[PDB]
Amino acid sequence: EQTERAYQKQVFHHHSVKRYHKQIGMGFVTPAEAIKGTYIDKKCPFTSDVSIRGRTLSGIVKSCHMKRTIIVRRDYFHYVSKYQRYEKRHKNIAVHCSPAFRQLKEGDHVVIGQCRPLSKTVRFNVLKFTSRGTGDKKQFA
Amino acid sequence: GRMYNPGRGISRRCIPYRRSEDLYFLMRAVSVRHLEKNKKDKDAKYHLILIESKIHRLTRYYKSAKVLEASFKYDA
Amino acid sequence: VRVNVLADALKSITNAEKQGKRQVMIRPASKVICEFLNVMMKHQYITDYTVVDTHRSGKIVVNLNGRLNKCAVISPRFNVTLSEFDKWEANLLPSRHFGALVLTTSYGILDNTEARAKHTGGRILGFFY
Amino acid sequence: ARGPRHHLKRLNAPHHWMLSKLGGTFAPKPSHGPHGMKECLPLILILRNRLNYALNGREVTMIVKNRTIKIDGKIRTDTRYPVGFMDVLSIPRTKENFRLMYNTKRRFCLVPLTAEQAKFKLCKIEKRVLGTGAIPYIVTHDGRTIRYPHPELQANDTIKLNLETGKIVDFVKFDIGNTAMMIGGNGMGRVGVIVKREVHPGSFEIVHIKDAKGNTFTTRLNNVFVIGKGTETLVNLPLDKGIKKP
Amino acid sequence: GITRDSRHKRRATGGKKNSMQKKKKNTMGRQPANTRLGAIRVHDVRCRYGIIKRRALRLENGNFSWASQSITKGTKILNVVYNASDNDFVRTNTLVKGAIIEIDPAPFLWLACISSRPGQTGSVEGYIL
Amino acid sequence: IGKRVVAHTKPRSRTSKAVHEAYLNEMLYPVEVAGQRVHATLVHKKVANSKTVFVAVYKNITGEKVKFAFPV
RNA sequence: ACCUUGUUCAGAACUUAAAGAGAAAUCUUGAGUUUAUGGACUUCAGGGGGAGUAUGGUCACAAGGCUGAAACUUAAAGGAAU
RNA sequence: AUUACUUUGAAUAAAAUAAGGUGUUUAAAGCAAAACAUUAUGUUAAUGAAUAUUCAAGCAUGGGACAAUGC
RNA sequence: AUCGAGGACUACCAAGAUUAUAACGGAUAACGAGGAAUUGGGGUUCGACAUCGGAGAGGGAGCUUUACAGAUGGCUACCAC
Repeated sequence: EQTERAYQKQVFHHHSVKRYHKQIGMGFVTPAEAIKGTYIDKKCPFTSDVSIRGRTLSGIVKSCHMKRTIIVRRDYFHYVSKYQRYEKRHKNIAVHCSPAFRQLKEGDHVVIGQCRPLSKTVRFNVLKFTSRGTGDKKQFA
Repeated sequence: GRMYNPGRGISRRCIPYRRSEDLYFLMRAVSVRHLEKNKKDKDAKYHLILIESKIHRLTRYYKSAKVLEASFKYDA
Repeated sequence: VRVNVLADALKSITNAEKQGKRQVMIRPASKVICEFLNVMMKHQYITDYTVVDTHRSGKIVVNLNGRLNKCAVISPRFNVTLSEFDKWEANLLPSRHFGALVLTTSYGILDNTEARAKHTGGRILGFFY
Repeated sequence: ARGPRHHLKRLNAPHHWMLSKLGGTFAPKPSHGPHGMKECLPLILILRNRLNYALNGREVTMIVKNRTIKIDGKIRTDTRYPVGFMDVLSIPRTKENFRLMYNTKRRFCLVPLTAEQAKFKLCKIEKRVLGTGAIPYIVTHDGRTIRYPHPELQANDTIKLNLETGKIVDFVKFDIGNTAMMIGGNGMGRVGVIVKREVHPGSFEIVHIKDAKGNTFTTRLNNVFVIGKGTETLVNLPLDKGIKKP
Repeated sequence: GITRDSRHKRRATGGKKNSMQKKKKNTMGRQPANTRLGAIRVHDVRCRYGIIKRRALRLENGNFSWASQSITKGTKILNVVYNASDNDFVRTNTLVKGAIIEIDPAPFLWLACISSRPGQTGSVEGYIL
Repeated sequence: IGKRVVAHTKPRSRTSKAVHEAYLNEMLYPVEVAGQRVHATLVHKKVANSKTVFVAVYKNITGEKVKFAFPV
């Protein structure tokens, strides 16, 4: 929890120190691991001061090799007017994943939501995750 | 027709109108790999590739069906 | 392989009618093929049919009466908006009074004149003169 | 551009001013104030075209600077003052008290009023916030920050304002039994009755408004403007009575 | 001047960015003013929109606060003993947020960690561990 | 005869096809069904399926107006 | 078992057509079911030369193979049949 | 359980396109004006096209046949 | 540091990020859109230029003033006139 040069403390820290956890908006239940958990994260949507604004997307988790941050691949179809046919496409989105989802792994469908720019590319935040099958390499966050 | 050759055989078992491992057997691949002594046999060196391409298709399916363990891989 | 069962059945029916045969046989019978015939039966283009069950998606026997000219499937079922109808009618049908399109909409498998009445679009299955 | 703009090209002007495309190169940019750029009619356009008192801008500055216009209770001397919604306009010299309401043709209309009914004007609350020192206040659609309000004056109600006094006379809540005038898009300038408001947590609040003739048309909550209570109008509606003919 | 736009960085794919326009004042940066330990000296920088930033160049005193006893008292800072980011800040005794500074508890009669932005607000304010 | 429910679209044993197949076999013990044919025909601008359980070598429980007969 | 006959499955083929297709020769176990044009997929062609040439890349010990233009030139070059 | 598909909207700069009206001597044009009060008065608070759209996305909603993604 | 998020910058730690659904690079006689020409349908070509958005003032760079300029019918230096 405290394995760094500076003291790791929550953005909203108070005595009774307490554990602070707000809840995000349109019907996303806060996970249990973020209530009793002792992790510290200033970018977690539940236990920090990052909102969840308009845009909301979904995709398949592909890469879980960066610290508390994952890559979400969205597959869709693009329509070409001349041929009246579709074509497969994809766009990778780098999204933050708080330690509240310990069981998240590569290949699991995840619902993500917009927040303020947290990095050069990271602008979305993980909201909920549904697990899927195994592929011989269980790579967790 | 057949998977590889252009033959078209329609022989089939016929279940009546009344309701009242294969991957292992395909490892044939061992038997041909005989090839250690008949090094010049360019036929059996081709029918082995056909057998091995079949195995890579049954493994590719038994993994998706979650039957075989995810670490399976056929080798000598 | 048999990518489209509907294509195989319609091409079998068209060939029989050219030869003047009295009835035809369709080996793999689906619900979509059965429902496509009802559109042709409601217009009296075919007399009737008989789905014989064989425990293996059984066959169909179709009675024809000298009326069908050509029934053809359309390769991948294009999404047809209601504003795209008369563009499709002006291509696939001989005249404004004769032909009949077939669309698989959310309200079943309808023709053009009753999908227009029902005010819906959908993927296009085929047509028959 | 390195800063705020000052000119307005004729074709970039809002469509609901009906400016001739060959009239001239520029259009009168409305100065800032109570009403937005696209929600207001500049005072020059009210007199040159709607009332035809002044032929050109030479004779518009000769009027507004002559203390001959009283926008609301106060008197304005800005040639391009933003004259928006039902904020009353009065000319004591000619003894006429107009008012800028909408109508079904997506256009600002000058509804004539009498002297008595020109002393008041309806406002729509936009938001209510608690000031420092616990001094609550509300903001109307005119940008007015009214002082210590009624406790029940919530975000999306309608209040009655007095020009001479400045107090709040009567207030109308936002419910399913009220008459509303439209300030929006397709439904712009239509009177009706609120019957249903379906809520989507994400983006917008959608309100179904039933017309007098049984016509039902939906809209966004932003464009709704309550005009009365119990199928009653507090002001004289325009000539077409807020009715739309298909 | 120092710039803060992203037009000079590589893409997420590693591809170089091809410039289109010159530098602009919106993304203007400014030189750091490492507030060392010494006599009082601040400078008023005229930022954007006319607002004024107090740029503390050197400071000696700060209004430290004690959380337990609910008391805030002025004190003279002694020596910067720890910086979580750069150990070279300790050598030069540069005062930045989060720097652990030891102070004399002369008015405390009645170890510290800074919690203000001396280079922005213009003074040192902290608390007692 | 058995008593199984039909869900609203539960497993394949709780589908309409399986229930009617089970009811047909359980109500017909020990005589065997060995053929089924449906003769669609247009009547009054409507299609009227006429299911026929053939080779017999129900409406109340299931609802299918099925005629039972013997092979020709 | 070998031969004679009936059914049926698979393979290399053959004969007739007043029918289907096509420019025709001809094709029919398609080159048919195509302006009444859509079963799925892959490769290839765009007047004749220049030319499978020049340059770039790569493979080979080599001969050479594979990928592969342009400038310019010209009203034909060609297919089947009488 | 989502997506895709389809139907309604919401929202959506003008000019331009199609377009409604209007005798610039007609027409291109312009969004002006006039049948008329034979006109100060009233028609008149006159017309301003609903102006329709607009592809690829985005929001909501009615439907689940044809399709896609795992349990 | 900034008006402000942010590797925007600095210190420490990890090895990560994109790619056959075409990444990276090359060409443009490439400013983008509303739109224009021609069209049975499908389309092809064009758009510096009415209007909207971007960029520039011979070439870079650096700054002052003010609410907004990295201004150039403002200033400083170098390059070229």
